[PDB]
Amino acid sequence: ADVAGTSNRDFAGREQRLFNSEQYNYNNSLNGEVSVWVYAYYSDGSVLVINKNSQYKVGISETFKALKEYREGQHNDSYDEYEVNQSIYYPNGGDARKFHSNAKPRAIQIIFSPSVNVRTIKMAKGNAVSVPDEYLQRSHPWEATGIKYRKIKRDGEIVGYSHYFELPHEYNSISLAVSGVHKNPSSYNVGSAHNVMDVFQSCDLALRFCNRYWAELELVNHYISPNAYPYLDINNHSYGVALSNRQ
Amino acid sequence: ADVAGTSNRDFAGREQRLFNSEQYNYNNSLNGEVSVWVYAYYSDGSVLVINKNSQYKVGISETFKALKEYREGQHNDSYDEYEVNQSIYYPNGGDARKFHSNAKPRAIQIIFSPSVNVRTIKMAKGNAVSVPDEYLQRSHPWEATGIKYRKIKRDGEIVGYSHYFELPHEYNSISLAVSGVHKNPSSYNVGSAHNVMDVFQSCDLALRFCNRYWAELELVNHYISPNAYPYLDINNHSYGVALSNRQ
Amino acid sequence: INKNSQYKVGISETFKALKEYREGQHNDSYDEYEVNQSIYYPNGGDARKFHSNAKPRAIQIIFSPSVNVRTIKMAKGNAVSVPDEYLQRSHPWEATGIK
Amino acid sequence: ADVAGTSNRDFAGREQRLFNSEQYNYNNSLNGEVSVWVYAYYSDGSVLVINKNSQYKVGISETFKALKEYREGQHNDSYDEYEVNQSIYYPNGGDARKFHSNAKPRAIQIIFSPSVNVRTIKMAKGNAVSVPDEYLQRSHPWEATGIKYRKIKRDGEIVGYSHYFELPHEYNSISLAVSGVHKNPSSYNVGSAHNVMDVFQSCDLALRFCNRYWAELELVNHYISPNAYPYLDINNHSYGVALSNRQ
Ligand SMILES: Nc1ncnc2c1ncn2[C@@H]1O[C@H](COP(=O)(O)OP(=O)(O)OP(=O)(O)O)[C@@H](O)[C@H]1O
Ligand SMILES: Nc1ncnc2c1ncn2[C@@H]1O[C@H](COP(=O)(O)OP(=O)(O)OP(=O)(O)O)[C@@H](O)[C@H]1O
Ligand SMILES: Nc1ncnc2c1ncn2[C@@H]1O[C@H](COP(=O)(O)OP(=O)(O)OP(=O)(O)O)[C@@H](O)[C@H]1O
Ligand SMILES: Nc1ccn([C@@H]2O[C@H](COP(=O)(O)OP(=O)(O)OP(=O)(O)O)[C@@H](O)[C@H]2O)c(=O)n1
Ligand SMILES: Nc1ccn([C@@H]2O[C@H](COP(=O)(O)OP(=O)(O)OP(=O)(O)O)[C@@H](O)[C@H]2O)c(=O)n1
Ligand SMILES: Nc1ccn([C@@H]2O[C@H](COP(=O)(O)OP(=O)(O)OP(=O)(O)O)[C@@H](O)[C@H]2O)c(=O)n1
Ligand SMILES: Nc1ccn([C@@H]2O[C@H](COP(=O)(O)OP(=O)(O)OP(=O)(O)O)[C@@H](O)[C@H]2O)c(=O)n1
Repeated sequence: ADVAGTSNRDFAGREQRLFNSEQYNYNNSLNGEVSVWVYAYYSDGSVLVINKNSQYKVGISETFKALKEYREGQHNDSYDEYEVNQSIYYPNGGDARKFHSNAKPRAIQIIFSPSVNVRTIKMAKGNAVSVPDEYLQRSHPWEATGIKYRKIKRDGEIVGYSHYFELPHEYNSISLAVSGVHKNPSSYNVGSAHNVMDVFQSCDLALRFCNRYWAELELVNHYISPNAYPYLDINNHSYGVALSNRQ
Repeated sequence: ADVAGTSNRDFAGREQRLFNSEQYNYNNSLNGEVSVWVYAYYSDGSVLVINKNSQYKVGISETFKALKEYREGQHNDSYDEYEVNQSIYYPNGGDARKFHSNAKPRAIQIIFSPSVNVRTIKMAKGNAVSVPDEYLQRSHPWEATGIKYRKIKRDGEIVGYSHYFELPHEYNSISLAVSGVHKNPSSYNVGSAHNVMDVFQSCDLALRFCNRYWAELELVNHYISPNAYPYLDINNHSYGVALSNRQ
Repeated sequence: INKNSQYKVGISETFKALKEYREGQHNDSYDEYEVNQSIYYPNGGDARKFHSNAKPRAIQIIFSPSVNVRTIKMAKGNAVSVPDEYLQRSHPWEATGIK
Repeated sequence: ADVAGTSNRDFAGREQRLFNSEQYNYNNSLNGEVSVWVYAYYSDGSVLVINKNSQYKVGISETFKALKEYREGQHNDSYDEYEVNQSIYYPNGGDARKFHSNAKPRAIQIIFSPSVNVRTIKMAKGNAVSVPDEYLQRSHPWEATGIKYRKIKRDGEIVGYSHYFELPHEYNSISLAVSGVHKNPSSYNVGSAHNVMDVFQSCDLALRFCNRYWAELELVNHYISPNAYPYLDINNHSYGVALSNRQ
């Protein structure tokens, strides 16, 4: 017969806090998801998002061509854009009718879920023919870029990790792959013989999503926010939901 | 104060040789790339290339449909070619307006980087419905075809490995997957528990490339040569760059 | 755009006229009408894009060395061709020669 | 320490009134704009507006063809409408598939800013081949129509001047030019030798605007009102902002 918010017998309050805490902790458990998003920003203000969600580890790999703006059900200068690709793969190799394709991304943001271990993040940012570092012979196949990731924070809680980089120059023509491993502070190796086949199955079970939104507003409103995803906008504003020990 | 090319004090010469040797050896190290290319040759003289570059191991897998010629931004007889597929998947199963689709590859060449171990190469050359050997029940899922690979050589150095096969007959309608493992003469298993999650990450981090060139000339000039890739042309001519102990 | 004349010379263009037009190619003409409506008044259009890549990213004005730079005048208006927010408070030009 | 709206020490009030008065008076000064709009009303309810804003004097001149409805990015019966023009320029001179083109304006409204001197307004309302009065040989090139202009009033202030005329008959096929001169109650002639080159420059510097709105509602809401322009609607309702000595 106690009054709300006045004693330790407010079970609605306690259960609300536990409900949120359990979600925070489940995601961070070995049973939980790790997620990555790649955002490609185009000059027309639209944004391509690619997302993958999987247990244990997760990544995305795209070609130069795949990262170019594609407007579903509209004209895309498809023939001229084939010629653009040829001239990007080798200088003067194409016969395009344009100096700069507005379909090329102007910037990339990579975001991981807070369940990633940031020291496991690896990126292969290749040239337009998918070579990590000038020539295959001298290429390490990735860079460990975790130190560059900024914490996306809401109410003091890390809700995600962001690496943002611009591609403002004519020569910024890239292929891109990124990968991170789910946190595991235990000494149980999820890829040790006991569980390695489950990790192989996780590669099959990973769910992917891709869509082009017309505006960052639409991305924030209809993609980030409804799904309780983390995001950092072009104005450096953080989005996400803090859950640990919170009502 | 020594004269160029006349003593052991030609440091420009020594460093040039070391620079090239280091690239050769880095590629062959466990830190290095292994690469595969699949070339599909069409009757119009164009060539589809698919390339993947990754640490540890690498492969490509394509469907029958995926290997058919696609001309970006041009007509492709898309409806008739759906009917072609139906008649290829089962005899008399389609209603195509042609006896032979000129979109079917006439030949395939598989090339691996010299950092592959040739004894690890495996190929699954399936029928048009993606069965390795007539029926699933009697199929081994691959053949180890390394003994068939020819050494692509420049100046006495192996710059790559090639398996070329023609598809000259109406019945040569294939699905195709190929895989090789990076050399590892050490007794350190890159997939042992210590490193297995890095191999899982390598699957995410692998970069892919695909493009159709109008001619083998254009492939040699604008794809093989600029990237210091190995190649064997239809005239049996070898392309590539020898690097070990060379200026 | 170039004009050559004796005594004095100038050029005057609308917002629409300065947008990229690709002769003999597709130009998203309908969507670009909607772009214009949304540029003339906020939320006034129904365009399928946030930013039209047809909008100029920069302008350079060049005069021949036979101009008197102290006579140069520019009317850089908004998208509805008003020099300075509202007609009632607009001087119809700025003397920009010092720049 | 006085209370708002209770003394001569309400400086916010005084400055608000001066701010508005200054805008009213600046526009009417020789440094200010004079503006003209031509509205062409089509049977589908859409309205073409042409506006020009310039110092000293201002006008608009359009051909018969230019005043016809054009729907950007939609079909316009362009070939048939060429034939319509031929049959309008000379009776039975075309081969059109229609008796009356719905692209012809049904009415015209000319509006000047209140900074015009109404006695300077001149109109050349020509026939479809751009002759003011039947034949060039007997044409005065304009009519001084200022006496016909109605004052558009808001709160007792003239906010603009309107001349409205319908074109309800099949034979109302017009070319149209209008011109007015900015008020100048001084004895300083803005076109006297001292300033004549500035008037020549004003011809270059005049800004033009044209757009077709789908409805008079849209014109009122999104063109007239946001820009503090004067307007008189088909219901004889006046729009505009009174500024002289007003808060
Ligand atoms: N890897 C992690 N994952 C999730 N939460 C963490 C992690 N590391 C620390 N935290 C918790 O998140 C909160 C924020 O810690 P953090 O160190 O990020 O804050 P800070 O020191 O103010 O900012 P910064 O470290 O970026 O300068 C702390 O309450 C901490 O306990
Ligand atoms: N697996 C390998 N990878 C890279 N280089 C190798 C490999 N095996 C041998 N080599 C080196 O490459 C060079 C060529 O050796 P190879 O045995 O291919 O020549 P060959 O005997 O003339 O030709 P083949 O063996 O094809 O008849 C030698 O100098 C050798 O040391
Ligand atoms: N040419 C003008 N430009 C701007 N304001 C004017 C002009 N002539 C008069 N006014 C002012 O505008 C207000 C309206 O004057 P106006 O003579 O138009 O009113 P009215 O006599 O009620 O109407 P009308 O003259 O149309 O019958 C007056 O306060 C007057 O001082
Ligand atoms: N560098 C070149 C050379 C030729 N063309 C020709 O011009 C036409 C333009 O078409 P395309 O580039 O395909 O643009 P759209 O057809 O407008 O767009 P989409 O194909 O995406 O519908 C093509 O058919 C092609 O034959 C071209 O666009 N660019
Ligand atoms: N076996 C058949 C049966 C019918 N058609 C019809 O003929 C048309 C030919 O078009 P398609 O095969 O699609 O070739 P294109 O339109 O020229 O090429 P693309 O679709 O690649 O632009 C099709 O619309 C289809 O309705 C056909 O091509 N083949
Ligand atoms: N905001 C909107 C609403 C509708 N549409 C419709 O989608 C089609 C796209 O055509 P358009 O914008 O005119 O582009 P293109 O036809 O490709 O280019 P152009 O007209 O310059 O040849 C139009 O017919 C129009 O009916 C559109 O583009 N944009
Ligand atoms: N008096 C005539 C004679 C012939 N045609 C023919 O019929 C077609 C109708 O097209 P048009 O009048 O141009 O109308 P749309 O093509 O529908 O509109 P737009 O051209 O503005 O897209 C034309 O190609 C023209 O050859 C016509 O319209 N009117």
